[PDB]
Amino acid sequence: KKILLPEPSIRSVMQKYLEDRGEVTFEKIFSQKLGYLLFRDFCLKHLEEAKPLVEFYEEIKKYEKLETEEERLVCSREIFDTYIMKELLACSHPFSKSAIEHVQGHLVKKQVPPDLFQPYIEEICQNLRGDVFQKFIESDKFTRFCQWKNVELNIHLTMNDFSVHRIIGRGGFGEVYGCRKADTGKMYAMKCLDKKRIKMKQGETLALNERIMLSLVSTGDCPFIVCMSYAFHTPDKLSFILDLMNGGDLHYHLSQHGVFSEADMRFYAAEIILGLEHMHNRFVVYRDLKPANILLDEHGHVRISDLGLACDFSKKKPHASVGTHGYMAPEVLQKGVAYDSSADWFSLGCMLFKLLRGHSPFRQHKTKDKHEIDRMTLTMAVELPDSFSPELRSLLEGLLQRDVNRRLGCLGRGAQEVKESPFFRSLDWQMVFLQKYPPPLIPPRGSFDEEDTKGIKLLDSDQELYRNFPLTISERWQQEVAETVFDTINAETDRLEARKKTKNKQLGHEEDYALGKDCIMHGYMSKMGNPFLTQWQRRYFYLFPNRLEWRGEGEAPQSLLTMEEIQSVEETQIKERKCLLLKIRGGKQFVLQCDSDPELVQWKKELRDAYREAQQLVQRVPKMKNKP
Amino acid sequence: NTASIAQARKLVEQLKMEANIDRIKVSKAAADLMAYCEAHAKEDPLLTPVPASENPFR
Amino acid sequence: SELDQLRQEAEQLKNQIRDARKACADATLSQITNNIDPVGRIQMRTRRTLRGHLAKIYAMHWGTDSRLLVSASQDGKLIIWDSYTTNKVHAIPLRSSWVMTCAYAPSGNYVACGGLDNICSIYNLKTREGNVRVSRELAGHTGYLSCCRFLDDNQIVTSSGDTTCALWDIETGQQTTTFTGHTGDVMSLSLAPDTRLFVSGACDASAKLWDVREGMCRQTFTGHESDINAICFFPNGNAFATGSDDATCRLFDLRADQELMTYSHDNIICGITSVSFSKSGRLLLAGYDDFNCNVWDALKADRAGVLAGHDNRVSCLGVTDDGMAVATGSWDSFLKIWN
Ligand SMILES: COc1cccc(OC)c1CNC(=O)c1cc([C@@H]2NC(=O)NC(C)=C2C(=O)Nc2ccc3[nH]ncc3c2)ccc1F
Repeated sequence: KKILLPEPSIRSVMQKYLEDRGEVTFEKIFSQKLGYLLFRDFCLKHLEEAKPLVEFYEEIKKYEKLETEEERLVCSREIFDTYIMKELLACSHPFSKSAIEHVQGHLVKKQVPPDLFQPYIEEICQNLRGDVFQKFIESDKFTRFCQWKNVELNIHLTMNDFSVHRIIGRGGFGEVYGCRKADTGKMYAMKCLDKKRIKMKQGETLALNERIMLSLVSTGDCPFIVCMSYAFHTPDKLSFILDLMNGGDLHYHLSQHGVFSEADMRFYAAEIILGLEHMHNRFVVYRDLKPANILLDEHGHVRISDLGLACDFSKKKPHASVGTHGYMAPEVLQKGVAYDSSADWFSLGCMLFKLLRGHSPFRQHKTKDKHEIDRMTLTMAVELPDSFSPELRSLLEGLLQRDVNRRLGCLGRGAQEVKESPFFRSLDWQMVFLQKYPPPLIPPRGSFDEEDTKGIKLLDSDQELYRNFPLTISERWQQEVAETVFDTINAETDRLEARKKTKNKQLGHEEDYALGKDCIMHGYMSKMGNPFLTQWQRRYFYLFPNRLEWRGEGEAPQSLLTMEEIQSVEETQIKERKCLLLKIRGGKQFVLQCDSDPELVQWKKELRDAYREAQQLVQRVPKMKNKP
Repeated sequence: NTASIAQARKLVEQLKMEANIDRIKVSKAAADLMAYCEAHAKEDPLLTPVPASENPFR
Repeated sequence: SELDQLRQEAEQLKNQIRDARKACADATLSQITNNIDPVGRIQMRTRRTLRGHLAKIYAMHWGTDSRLLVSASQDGKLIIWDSYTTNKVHAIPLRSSWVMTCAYAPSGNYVACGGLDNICSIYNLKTREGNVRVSRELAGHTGYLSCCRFLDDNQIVTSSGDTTCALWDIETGQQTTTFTGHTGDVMSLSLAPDTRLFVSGACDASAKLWDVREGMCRQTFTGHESDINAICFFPNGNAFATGSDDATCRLFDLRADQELMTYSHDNIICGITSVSFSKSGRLLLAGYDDFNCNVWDALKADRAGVLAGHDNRVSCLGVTDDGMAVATGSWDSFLKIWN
């Protein structure tokens, strides 16, 4: 119960699985976290031509992250002297005149912005895209890539993959627990929705939607949204694996601490804006923005969580009234009336109002009167206490201005407009992004439950709506792995292999069976052997164009099928385990179970391909065909 | 191909080489075959089986 | 029209040839051999069984020492057996899986094989270092390699699905002569004993006599109603035997330029895959697609024996230069040695 890489034989199947899909390009592999990790270990260590470029790529990357102008003058000088000037002095600069002239001219003009060396980035890439990329694919490092991908593409999760701890949240449809993914150690929240409790209140779309919204905003590694790394289910429950925030929500803390000062509110609004930006940039509106959907982490920084009621406007834009009551904008509440980014900006207003003065600006005197709060928000701006400074005042009237085309954010530059308010004149927005500001509130350290309400049924027509819920966010998993077990699993697996090569220059068997012939694809599968018994035996298989050979450990192959014999190749279930079912001419049957979904997919594909070609070929060769 | 004038001519010239060879009577050809077989039947293990003694597969 | 003129001239020339042949038909082989004694029955029984190929067998050839033989399989290998011991001397993984023919050279130094790769590949058996490598890849054919036979260790002859046969210079891999004239895939070839002529059998139902050195076709025999799959010279170079999908073998005399005999029976319907004469010529053995090999009396036409121990097609057979034995190879993964 730790990660276990497959042996390198896995390269035969994976390299073809990927190639069919178009994934063996510099663009696609380099932009993967573990992909970049491996390709650079290869360049730096196992090739003296590429090392310079990658070392150069990394220095420039480090340069982008420098916070101060002081720091960038010092560094830009270092880089230019080391990767540019010196290379020209010894005639080994494979770059544009244009690229040198970009930098040269900036530097003597003492100009140093973070995107200074951007034009080298494209050109370093072009210099790696070609020969180095093909030589990488030759290497054992691409083998290692295939091994890690086999695992990625073979993830199936169950509550057992997690060590579940205590409740940290709850709503209509279920609970959130904190937890630890056993695999890697990494800590997470696990949301768990009861499918029965869903069916009843009749919101399957809503569960489905949260997943689809998460999946749009979860790449990018955004510190201000609570994002998804995985999603799976059981007969009974849905599961979201989300970012862990165990400092509670704002609703709680507001009631704990009281209303917030402006300087303390300034902090919450910054961080929240940046999350809104992110979502809006991915063409997503949240709609239900409110203190209770702002979770605080362990130090005080906040995030927007719970994308249930969020919505995509990349094509059709929403018209319908959704959200809580003194945070819904006008254009929201007018059914028929369309909207987008607009409403969040409004809500932000009401939300920020509520943190200062204790209740929604449209919830007059403890009233619990929906249609009242509705109708006043529709056609009345609000006397904002004399105590609000002009700047906050300006901000709120900018945000809450009823007409969408005279409102802050929704004048065609988005979050940028809001960042430019006088209210945030004192803030540096990169330091907000970097979470360098001190949060007001540090959450202090550590019978809501559900009575069994309904005797309801869960049919095959129910579980079909959640057919497409399960998913993994690749960038999340790779990142998770990169920073936990990637190095130790890599070296352990290096030893495991280097030892088995030593044991084969002893035990005899070396000269590789697949090589030199017309072998199409090899790898492990299992078959039944004993007909009367039916247990699975693992063997190493070899697909040739006119036959399928296998062998046990030690001796070379003593059995096979011919492509000629095979009539059909289809999926089948055995012990709730997806297998391949080969039907053979005699009326016989042959069953194959593979060790990972990519292998099932590829073996099915190449088997089908092989036998169709073999049969179309053989029926035009008189000495080979069947005769009547 | 058969539309080819060169092919038709090649073919004709071939049937010429085949039409103008020396032939012998079948009566004749048949005898020389029969003759050969007799001349060599005592040399031919499948025709008259030889005992375990000389035959390598026993 | 001159194209029309040449079409008649070829039609009248076939007639000229038809009449010239009938004019020699003064008697039959069956008349001429009427009073010579029968053969008895041929007690032939499995001696050895060569166990190893993991799939269908397509072809085999005896070495001249009457002891070793190469065989070619769906399993992608040549196997060189010592038939005395049943010991494999060499097992050879081919580079293409689609092998279809093979041949032991007379010196015992080389074998060849080939198939859907359209290549004749020469393997060398003992190199200086002493192990088995591809010494040449004879390329040029535009269709499958159907058969091939060495003249010696430096020239070889091949037949193909491209309808041609060819002569090669192994040292240089050049296609020195090219034998055209067939109009269907060529299936089989047989060398005369002098090696100055050879015969081919084709899917056009015609067999042809060729002169190696002068590169031309001297004679065309016909009468089969279907693909000729196999061909073999009578031991004195003066006639040959053919096998076909029509369920008959035939004997054609070279000097009489025509058919002398049909070997067939009403209760044999499957086609023939392979043919060989016994040493003296008296016995014509044929491998059949009903799992048996038949022994015919070449001179009389009576069916004289059966070799029956294969559960699939007999794809190939062969007699040794010392007349002592018959190999039969089969779609059932096995060779058997009979006498
Ligand atoms: C999930 O389906 C939708 C979809 C749309 C609206 C909607 O509200 C009625 C719902 C129902 N939501 C819930 O049932 C639900 C709601 C909550 C909490 N209630 C709430 O209003 N907001 C929030 C933020 C809840 C919550 O606590 N969520 C949460 C998420 C990720 C986390 N990481 N670390 C802690 C943590 C906590 C917890 C669990 C839940 F299952």
